[PDB]
Amino acid sequence: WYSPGGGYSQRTDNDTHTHTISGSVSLGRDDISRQPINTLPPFRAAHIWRRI
Amino acid sequence: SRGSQYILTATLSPANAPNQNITWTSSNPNIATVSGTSTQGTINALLAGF
Amino acid sequence: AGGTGGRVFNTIRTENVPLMTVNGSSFSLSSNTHSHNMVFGRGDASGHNSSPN
Repeated sequence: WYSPGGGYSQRTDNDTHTHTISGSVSLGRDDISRQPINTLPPFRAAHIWRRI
Repeated sequence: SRGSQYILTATLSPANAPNQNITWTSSNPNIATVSGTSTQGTINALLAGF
Repeated sequence: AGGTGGRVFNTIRTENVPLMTVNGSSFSLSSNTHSHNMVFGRGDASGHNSSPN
């Protein structure tokens, strides 16, 4: 709307909204993807466990 | 396309590797860039280029 | 040598940095142009560039 004033008629079918309308949305993301477990840099690492 | 970046992936020959990681590079980084090891995420910046 | 040891570098510990790459996911939400109600009255004064309701 350009806010044009009619010469004889009145544009009563146009109005400015004041507040938004809340609606129900559909589903979204399901879950997270794969993640890493354990440390690869530590695999096969030699560990000293000999007693005194 | 402009802005949109088709997500890619880098599947290795084997199922998994010991401490496997990818140092993703992007030739002509202005056109697009990638990050991560498995996923790429080739987000484009320029509107034309290879 | 030492009488007591420990496992830090090679052990089943906790804590880690989760890193990975995931393809972009887009959620589609539809906002109806109607059901917004009406405010004010017949002009009067009306805001320019206002969506007709």
